[PDB]
Amino acid sequence: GVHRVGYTHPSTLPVPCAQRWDLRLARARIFQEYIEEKAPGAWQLEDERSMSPEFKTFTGYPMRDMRPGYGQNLPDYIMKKRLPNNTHYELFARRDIPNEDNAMYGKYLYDMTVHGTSLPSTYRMHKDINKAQRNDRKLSGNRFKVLCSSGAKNPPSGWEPIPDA
Amino acid sequence: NTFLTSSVATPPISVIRTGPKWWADPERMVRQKLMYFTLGVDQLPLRRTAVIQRDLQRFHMCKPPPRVGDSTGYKRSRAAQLNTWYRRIQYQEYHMQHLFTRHVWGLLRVYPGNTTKIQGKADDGYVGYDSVPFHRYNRAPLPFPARELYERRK
Amino acid sequence: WAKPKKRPKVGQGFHEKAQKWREEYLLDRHRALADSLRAYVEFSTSKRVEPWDARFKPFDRIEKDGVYVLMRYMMEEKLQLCNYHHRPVKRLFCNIGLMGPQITTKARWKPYRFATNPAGTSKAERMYQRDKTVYTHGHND
Amino acid sequence: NRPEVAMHRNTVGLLPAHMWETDKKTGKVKSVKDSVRDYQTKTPYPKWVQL
Amino acid sequence: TATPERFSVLGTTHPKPKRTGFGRNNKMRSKPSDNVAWYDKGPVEWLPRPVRLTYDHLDQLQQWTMRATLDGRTEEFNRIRDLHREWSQHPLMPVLGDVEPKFPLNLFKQNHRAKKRFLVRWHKANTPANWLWMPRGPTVVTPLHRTNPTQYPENWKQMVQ
Amino acid sequence: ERRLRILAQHRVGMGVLKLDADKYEDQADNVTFGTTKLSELLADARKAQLGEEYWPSVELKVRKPSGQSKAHYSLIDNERIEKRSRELYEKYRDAKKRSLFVTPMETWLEVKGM
Amino acid sequence: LKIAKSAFGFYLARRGQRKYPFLRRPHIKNTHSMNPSAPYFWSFMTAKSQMAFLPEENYITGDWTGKFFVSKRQVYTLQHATSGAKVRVKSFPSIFEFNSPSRWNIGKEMNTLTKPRMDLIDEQMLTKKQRLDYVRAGLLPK
Amino acid sequence: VSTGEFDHPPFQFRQRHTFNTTPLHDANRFGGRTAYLREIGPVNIKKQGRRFKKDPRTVQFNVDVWCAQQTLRKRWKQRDWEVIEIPFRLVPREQQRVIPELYTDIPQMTDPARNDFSNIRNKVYDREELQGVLFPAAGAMLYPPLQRVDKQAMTLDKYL
Amino acid sequence: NAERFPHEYHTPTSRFPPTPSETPATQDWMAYTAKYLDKQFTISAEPAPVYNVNKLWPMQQIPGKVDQTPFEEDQTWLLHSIPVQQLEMHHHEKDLQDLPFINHEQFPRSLEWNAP
RNA sequence: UAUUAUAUUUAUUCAUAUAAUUAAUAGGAUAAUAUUUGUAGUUUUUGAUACCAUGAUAAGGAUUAUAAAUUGAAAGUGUUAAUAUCAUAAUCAAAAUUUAUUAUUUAUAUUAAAUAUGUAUGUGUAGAUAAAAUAAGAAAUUA
Ligand SMILES: [Mg+2]
Ligand SMILES: [Mg+2]
Repeated sequence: GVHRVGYTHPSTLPVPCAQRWDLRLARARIFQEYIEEKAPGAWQLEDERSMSPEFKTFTGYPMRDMRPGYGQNLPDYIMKKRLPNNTHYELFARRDIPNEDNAMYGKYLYDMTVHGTSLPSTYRMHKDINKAQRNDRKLSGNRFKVLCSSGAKNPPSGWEPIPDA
Repeated sequence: NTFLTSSVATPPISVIRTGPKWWADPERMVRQKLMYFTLGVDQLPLRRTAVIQRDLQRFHMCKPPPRVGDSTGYKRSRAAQLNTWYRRIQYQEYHMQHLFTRHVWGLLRVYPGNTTKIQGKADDGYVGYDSVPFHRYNRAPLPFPARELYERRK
Repeated sequence: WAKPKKRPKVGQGFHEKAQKWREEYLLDRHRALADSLRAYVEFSTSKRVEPWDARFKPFDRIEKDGVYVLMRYMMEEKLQLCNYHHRPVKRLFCNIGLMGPQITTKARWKPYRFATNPAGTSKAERMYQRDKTVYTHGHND
Repeated sequence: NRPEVAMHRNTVGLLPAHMWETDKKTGKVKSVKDSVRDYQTKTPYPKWVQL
Repeated sequence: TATPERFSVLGTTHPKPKRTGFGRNNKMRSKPSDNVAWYDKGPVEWLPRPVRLTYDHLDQLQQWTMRATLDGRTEEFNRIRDLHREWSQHPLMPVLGDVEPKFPLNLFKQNHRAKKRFLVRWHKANTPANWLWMPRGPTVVTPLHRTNPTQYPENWKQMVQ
Repeated sequence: ERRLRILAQHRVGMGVLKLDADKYEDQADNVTFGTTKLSELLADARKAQLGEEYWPSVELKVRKPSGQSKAHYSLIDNERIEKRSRELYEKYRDAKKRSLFVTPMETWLEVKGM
Repeated sequence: LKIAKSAFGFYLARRGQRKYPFLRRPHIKNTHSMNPSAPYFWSFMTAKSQMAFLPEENYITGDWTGKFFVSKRQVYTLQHATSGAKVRVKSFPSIFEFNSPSRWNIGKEMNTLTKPRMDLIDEQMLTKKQRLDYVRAGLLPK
Repeated sequence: VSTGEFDHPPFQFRQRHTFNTTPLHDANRFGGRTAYLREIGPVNIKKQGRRFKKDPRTVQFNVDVWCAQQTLRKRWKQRDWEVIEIPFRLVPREQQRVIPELYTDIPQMTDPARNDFSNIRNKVYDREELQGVLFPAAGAMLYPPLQRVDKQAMTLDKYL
Repeated sequence: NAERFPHEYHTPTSRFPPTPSETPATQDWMAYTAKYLDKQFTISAEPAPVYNVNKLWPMQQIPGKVDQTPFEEDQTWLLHSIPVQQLEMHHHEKDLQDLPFINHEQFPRSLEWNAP
């Protein structure tokens, strides 16, 4: 039925008694509770699937609310929502990275403490060793590529590269 | 009748081959029987069918009896003859069901599914509100609103 | 997994062609929009065929009895105000309450596309004779 | 109004017929007049906005 | 704005062709098909369209049957009795060598349409008016059933001595 | 106790009041928080000792009137209604000389035209 | 991929015609974004509420030198028409300009004013094979 | 222990109207609600459709909302009563206790000592026995008192 | 003019099904009868318990707010303006574990683990 | 020849990718005292790149059978380890269909939250094709 919800103030009753709505406002002050003013009275729908022992999927709690339009957009959804801080997302952010040991310590630090020195990555070492091997037979299939070119283009006052044949 | 739309007809033998799943599903067979009984007519073919099929179901997990080879082929032909008998006993039933159902629908002022005959009322198939604007098999144009088989009072 | 072939270059003067084509596709779309709004509103405003399927009850009954009596004397004005559009018609029948639970349960209504025909529609072919130049989603006459 | 609820409440008064050009025989919109040149409004921004 | 007289590049493009046909890959013609009913053979169209008898219909049936009994209308009961008597007779045991034809192997591959197309076209040709293994006619002696209206219980007053 | 139960709803079970304090990152702060909510909830429940006005109401499911009561609905204003229905019968007898079908709206029902 | 239309042609596999979960396809290609509806005009591919504010992209947020094109989720405003300033949008091949201003655009996003897939096709961006396949589908004349 | 359908059928090859089979979004399922889910016709995949209408999870969610409505609806048609909030004094002896809120304790028996074991939750009171309490202002009783059957009286069923 | 178009301006606090405007005598048959049908009817309303009657229950509502009760009639549900789920669907807690198939788990605790 | 059956049922309009810089360590309240608050030495190298640059896991039924028992296989399907000697092409949104390798909703009621598909009614209708003996229900033409 379409009716006006109504409230009888206890001073007006022929016995004073504590009205359930009044109690509800108490409960809302204590655990601070948003009272949705536009909540339609007609829409009480339990989630049948999870709340009835008749379905194999029965958790005892209302897993989803059955409201078709409801979306991450709405201020109401935003107000009760778990922020991503310190969830698994953070755990992924930190522990899943390309070389897993760089999660535990600075490579240079480790290398310098354990070995006497910084060590190149395995890949780099491969390219290094290969250059040494193939520079020993053929020469001049090569190129000279640096980060900063000035050191080669104007070399120091000394520096007379040994002629090759 | 709630199911009104154009439909696809299946040959009787494939309908019967569904066995327990549809043709002999107990639930369905019982309300056929109800229709006949209510009209005050014995349901013999239904009972023959139910007998045959009941037994089909009972032995449905067994292997067939061992075959000895014969030049005669009398065994093979006798098995076949029995089989087509049973097939025909059931054709007769399948026919009865479609028959009486259409007739009863004629008495109840029911409109059949699209393109369906009801002997006294719609001789050519009855149609209204098809996806296609003409009668499918006549190739004649359909009137709006849907054609009425029965006089108005209820 | 083969190495992807390189895509050929774009075209010469195709940037102009694409600009012009989209430009006047949009200009055209303005009139297509204007016209389809005109159509949509013309449809909302104009009358429709009766939404209920007369082949079932309580509608089959002779037009001088039952539901038709209920309509001629109590509901007529309202049924005409809403132009027999099937949604408000069905709602009015719910609110008249003198039928009550039946509207959805026992009564049958015509399917969507048939119920949308203009009042006066004689042959079924009409569904297909409405204008296709206009973007109303079948809400146009 | 969209078709879901109030569609039958649409009025012919909503159409801006003066904005377009119609064909007499069909009853259809052939062309649209230009909107911008002659367009006068006292409210480019809402009334309460002073920049 | 101001819809132009000419459209340079708009209608310029090649028009999409109308489809020539229907169904799968738009290549199917409009012709008579196996699914087509025949209304010229017997009371049931053939092949029969699907039919769903509901408990709803059974209740309407009961009420019709009752209302008919109380108005002393014996006629539709008699048409129904007739129909039933005609088509419910016991079908005769087939002669050896008589079987329904199967579809020949080594004609099409096993997943081919032809298979079903054969079955349908066979059962379409044997209409229940062509079933000769069920004995219907005036010639038929019917031991299980009553012959005419005069033998049914609502005639009982004439059966009295 | 009744007031305590109604105030903390699903936070009571098997006659044990249970508050789960999650608000702050550190457990210390949650015992502070939890303890506070507890005393604040006790403070409000304890109002039932100030007088009856604070004793929470009982919710009874009270049936609609019975069949027996509803039977009298058809006798409400019996005299007036019979006396009136004779006049209405006159109105009907007269109206039925003019027109084939007499609606209640020509007799006792009012429908405002404009 | 078969043909590389961008860099990603090298990195990505098609995986045949593969199914993705509902409304998550890796690449957002809105072919439908201009899809005419008179009755749904204000609800389709627009803001779910008319009380929402216009997006970020209708505003100059910081100290700018200038932009090349404005974003396509920008909504067309009476000033877009009236001011007579360049309004560009990034479409393909290059850029679409709103040159001929109309009030009929107002209140919709430029997503909706720019046809993503044109009925116009360049024959010069097509291989002879691809042109054949476009003639089969009855698009290109030949 | 309902026999009704609570699950939307899985998408497959197109179902057609047959003996033993009906279309998926046929008007006879879910009380004709399937209207909301239906894309009519030979749908041209490339150009047309509404994606949510073929999606299993979305579709099933919608159906579940509809089922929930059905149950809610029938549970409310099942009520003949209102909840009235009556002060502790004036209430019958059985409610003078403490009554744990719903799902808080074990489902509770009204009066084990008086041989009544039933949910206090679902006990319903007659508007006529609470008359003095609910309408004190009225003077003369508004509802006439219930008439009750003598179970010691010799009546037709006692064979006299 | 916004109130003239009921389905057009939906703020994102608004909820379905919409509530119809109230009507004066509607709350029970006696009141209705008194006001509309038979106007000399002596009992203007059916006896009103002096204590509060909670018509939506168990749901508490704000007093003084015009409201609706869950519908008993199937038609009332079916023909109202309640929408169907259309986009992807969201849950304020469960969104953090993405989909049902990506079921994100920070720690491998037993699903039956019980907080002390 | 004994250790036992393919000729049944249901299907077939199948499309989707973009806006260049990968090179190292560094600790803080409730500690017996470090401004180490603020830790400052350009520049000699060249492959995984848009590019030749070996390895490795897929799919694909054809005769070890019933009892206390699984109807999925190794012969290799982009991403992985010794051949270098053209080039920064990589998603953080809102984007451009030609690609063999894909089960879509078909007529009582039909767009509310991330933006979400306007198109093909045509006698269930060519050719050609797909799937299954496993909690289901099918039975007789081996090498
Ligand atoms: Mg390999
Ligand atoms: Mg980068």
